[PDB]
Amino acid sequence: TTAPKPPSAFTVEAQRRVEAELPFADRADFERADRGLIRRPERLLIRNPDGSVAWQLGGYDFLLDGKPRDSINPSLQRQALLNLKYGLFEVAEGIYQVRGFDLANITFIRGDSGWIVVDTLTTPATARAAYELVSRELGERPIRTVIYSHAHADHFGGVRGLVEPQQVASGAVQIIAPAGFMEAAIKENVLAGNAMMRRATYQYGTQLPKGPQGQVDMAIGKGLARGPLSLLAPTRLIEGEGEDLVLDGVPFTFQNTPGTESPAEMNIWLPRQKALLMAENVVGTLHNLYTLRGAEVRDALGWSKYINQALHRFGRQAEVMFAVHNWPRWGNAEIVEVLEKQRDLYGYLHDQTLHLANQGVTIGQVHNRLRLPPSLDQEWYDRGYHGSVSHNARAVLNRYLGYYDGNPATLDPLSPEDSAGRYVEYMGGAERLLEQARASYARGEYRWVVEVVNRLVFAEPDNRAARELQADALEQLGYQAENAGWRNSYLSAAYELRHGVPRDQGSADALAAMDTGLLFDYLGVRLDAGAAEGKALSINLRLPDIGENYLLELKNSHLNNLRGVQSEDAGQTVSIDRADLNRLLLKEVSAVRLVFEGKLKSSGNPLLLGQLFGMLGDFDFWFDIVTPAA
Amino acid sequence: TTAPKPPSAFTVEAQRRVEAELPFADRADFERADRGLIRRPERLLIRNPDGSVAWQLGGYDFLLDGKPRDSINPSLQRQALLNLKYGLFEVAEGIYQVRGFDLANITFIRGDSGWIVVDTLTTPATARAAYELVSRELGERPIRTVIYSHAHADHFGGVRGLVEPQQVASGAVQIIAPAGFMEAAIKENVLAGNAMMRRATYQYGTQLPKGPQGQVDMAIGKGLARGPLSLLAPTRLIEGEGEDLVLDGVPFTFQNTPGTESPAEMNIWLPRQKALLMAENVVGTLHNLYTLRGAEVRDALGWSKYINQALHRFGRQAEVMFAVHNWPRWGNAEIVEVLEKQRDLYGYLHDQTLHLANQGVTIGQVHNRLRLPPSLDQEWYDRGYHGSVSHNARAVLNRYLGYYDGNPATLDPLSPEDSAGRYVEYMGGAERLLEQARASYARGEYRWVVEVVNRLVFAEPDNRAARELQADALEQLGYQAENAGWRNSYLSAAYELRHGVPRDQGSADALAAMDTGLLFDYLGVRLDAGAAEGKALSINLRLPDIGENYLLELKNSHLNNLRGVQSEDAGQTVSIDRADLNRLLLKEVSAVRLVFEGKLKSSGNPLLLGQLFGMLGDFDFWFDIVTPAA
Ligand SMILES: [Zn+2]
Repeated sequence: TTAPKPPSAFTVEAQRRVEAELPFADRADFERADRGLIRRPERLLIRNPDGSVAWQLGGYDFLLDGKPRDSINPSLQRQALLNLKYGLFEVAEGIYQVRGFDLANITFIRGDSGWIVVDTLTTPATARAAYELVSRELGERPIRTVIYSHAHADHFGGVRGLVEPQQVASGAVQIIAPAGFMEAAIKENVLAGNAMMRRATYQYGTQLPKGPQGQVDMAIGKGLARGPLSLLAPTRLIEGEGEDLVLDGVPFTFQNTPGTESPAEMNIWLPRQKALLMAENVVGTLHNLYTLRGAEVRDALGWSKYINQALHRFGRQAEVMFAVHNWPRWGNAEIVEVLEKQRDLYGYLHDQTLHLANQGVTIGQVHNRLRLPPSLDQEWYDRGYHGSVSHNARAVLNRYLGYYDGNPATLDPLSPEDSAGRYVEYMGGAERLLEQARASYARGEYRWVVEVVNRLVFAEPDNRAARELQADALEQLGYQAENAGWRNSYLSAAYELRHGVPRDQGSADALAAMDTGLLFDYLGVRLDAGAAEGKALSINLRLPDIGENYLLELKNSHLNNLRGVQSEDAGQTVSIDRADLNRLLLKEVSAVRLVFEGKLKSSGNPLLLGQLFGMLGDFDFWFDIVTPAA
Repeated sequence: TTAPKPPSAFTVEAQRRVEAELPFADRADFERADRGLIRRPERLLIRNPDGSVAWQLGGYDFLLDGKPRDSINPSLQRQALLNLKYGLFEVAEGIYQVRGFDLANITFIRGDSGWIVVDTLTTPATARAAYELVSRELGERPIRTVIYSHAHADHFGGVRGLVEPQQVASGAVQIIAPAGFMEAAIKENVLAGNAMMRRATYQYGTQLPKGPQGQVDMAIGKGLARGPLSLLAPTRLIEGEGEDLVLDGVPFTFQNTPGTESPAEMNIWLPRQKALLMAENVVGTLHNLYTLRGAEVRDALGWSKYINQALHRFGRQAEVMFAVHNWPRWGNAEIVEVLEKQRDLYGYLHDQTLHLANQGVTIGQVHNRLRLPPSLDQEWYDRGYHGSVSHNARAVLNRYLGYYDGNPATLDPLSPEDSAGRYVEYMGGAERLLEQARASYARGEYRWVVEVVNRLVFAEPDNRAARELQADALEQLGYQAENAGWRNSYLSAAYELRHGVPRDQGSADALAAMDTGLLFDYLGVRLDAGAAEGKALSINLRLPDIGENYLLELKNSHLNNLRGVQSEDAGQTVSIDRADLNRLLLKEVSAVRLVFEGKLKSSGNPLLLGQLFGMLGDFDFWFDIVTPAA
């Protein structure tokens, strides 16, 4: 059947073990999550300018229940309720935080005559709503200082919700960020963008229903708010290892931690109330060293060090700690213990992975073998909600040693769809394979069943019996999975196997921020080698509104973009502004018109730039994952 | 049987396709390789001070034939037999190179009154041997400038063979290197060293005999010379993007290319002779973006543009090009097209991998589908000798998106040894799996056979029939394998599962160079969680011969070093020098003498440091790869 099955007896008993060993007599996190609530809006609906849904939490009503459901992991079910502790919160003399608007939090710190703000959610609407609440609840104050904690969309993404560019241009509003902020913001999210996003749909569960048979939590969040993406340039940068500043008469102490959530990130220390804002490093869960989305593997060793530096600099004198995702801690003894265990967590994760790896434990091997120590294992903020011990362990191994396990058997393997054919024949034809796979499904051997049947799934891309067996084999792992990404992934996969892929379905300031070089590297990725092959050309560009001068070269099916140098024996010369070249590529205007406006001047052959853009292709967003290409 | 089998009818057929499509007509590389020979010693051996072999070439006599052997790839033979053109070579007025004394080359540049040297090779023996040859061939001149091209052992490894610390300390000898050299030099082959080196045994073929049914070449050189490792610190660093300098009345122009072969690396331009030294960027082959030994993936994008910048600054005026591994090129028209294609090669790899990846292609597919264009595919320096299109392509995908293919079937798989049993049972189990694999082996489905039989190999670790068959299947791929690492690996694997794993079997300068932080991280890696756990301590180090102050902490089975800080309610304080803490760790001396000698000061409980070092474990070098743990 094409509909979610109930949990198996093995699945329920697995949920019993999670509740058995792992200690949840201690619900103190709830006690800390509520506490200091100012006022909780009873209905939450946030709306976009175009009219669509940005954010809504009535889809999660079913968790208010306070009753265990064995289609969800009871540890994840905790973290789900604790992220339903939404509303506006006291921390501080002068320190308040809005929460449950959006995946991230937003911090409001009262300057003697205005607001100082950390981070802007994910999209303008969520930021608007938060600012209107803060304004309505504790008096209307103008925002004067905006702090990007680090380069990630959920934190900078709703900046024009709060402020207009003219307010920054007048010098009446500050924007502060850790050095290298712009660099980090983009460069990731770009050249492998289509793949990451399409992969992400599994991780987040954009497909998913919002029920006990579906999405429940995003672990640092309920989920990601969904609208446009804003970004404004940092006026000030926190260079070096950190800086102590005064802004609207409030003392701040920034501490750079490059390499942790992000390549540019910093922790904030507020002295006259002894509050420590630990950024995305220290949060209510084990974080991703390697997001399943697709990313460069993050440095867990430097992550641990920078927590340890943060402990000795601040932890002693800090009596309240809080973060950009999730919810604060009070009493310095609790804070110190947390920071110690968080430091040692990522450290243990790094050191013991490499310890095992050095005894020849493979990238296949390790996740099954590496198990946490009781002291770390047995606190909540160390549970694999966002990150996971498993996939973080093989991320670390992958970072140091790459993908290749060591065995040459796995060195030049066939594509799984080409080897799928054989794997089926060998077994016993298609249907013998089925009933022993289905026998091992009755055993409770689920994470075997997924690996094996997946081979038949690729051999037989339309075999209903294979697809919907694999589906409820996967979806059962999704039920008992503690990790949110894992759950959402297993369920999004099953949903797609059963009901097919969606047949039926960027942001300006990101592209404006995007460096000319990087943009043209993305154009070179987009290039079609079929058109390419054999041809060769040389285009000069002049971009006067940024003042940068590029040289484009095409030989051997590859495009090459070179700043600020250009040969005069080239094929064509082009003169065009940056902001309108964006407009051209964003597909808001045509080129011919740009010519008649008097801002596209060309000498030499006029046709090369035309052909080149003809050689550029595009990528189908909805490509298959759990099946071969249809 | 347990001996190498001759090639199959499919292997020979494959070797004759290699003859067919590749342009073997043009053997120009041979007359370039021989070009400028001063004298070729008839009989080379190089010895160590201890008395062992450092380097020979009498093992490769079989390739001086010129007659095709289908147990080897004909393109690999070609590259092998080109790398046998050893001896001392002229390049231009005042530019000389020694090749075939080690994996690398060593360059000698005529100053008006002394030598200027680039690279010092694997070990002191080989370097000294080269300097003696240069002396008695063209006159004994003193070396007074040493240039490390980049941070890699095959280039800096034999520095002590040329110069003493005497001569550097006086200021009579210069050591020049690109900025970030040393740090680059170490951190990489450290924390995952044991793993990296044991894996390397396959890649290099340290076990392998040296025949047509064994090791043939190392692609960028015959193999690696094998003695001690020497390292002397850089006196001056090339900072920024580059620097133009004069040494002994000779003009140089250094161009930094950080992120290629190495995190710290530079191309050298000699304007008088008009020659271009391109370091490890442009060589006689496609270079690794990911060494199979195990490393973080190299940035191919930056590689391509730093080649393009070199082309435009030098290539126009360049008249002879040469490199640190292999052999030069003459005539600027050739140079330019080489640099064009080399640039466009790495750029095509990077771009079209991501093109395919953004179009939905997984890590398990890309290598099969990505195929080079004719212009690049057909030239010798673009052939996958050292690197390979296949494993480089997956490395790029792995860099941007990590190991996870996308399918949750592959998310939480079993360790192959745990799933091995079931793969056997339910193909029908051990012997009926065997004959159908044999049936596949009779077709020439070799790279299938290796994957499937390997499951049985892990299920049944001592099953001769499985391991011998797998060996024959593996080695026959190694016969056809154009890539040298691939050949050496496939063969090394086959040898190991045939004859078992060898039952019967560090550097000072490196360890003195190794940062105190990094060292203590490696200690933290070496920690045994078993002993550790539950325990907690706080050691407090003073290191006066370097003047650095460290705090060691142990909680939650994890060790945390921290410089420039130390708490005065710690557990135990210690004062000890670097140099003798090295001699302690290296096991040159015991701690007790080091006390009585008068260099070990201890305050507070003095037992903690002793206990901590007790908690430290160690790693067996010879672990199993192609079998499970015996
Ligand atoms: Zn976030």
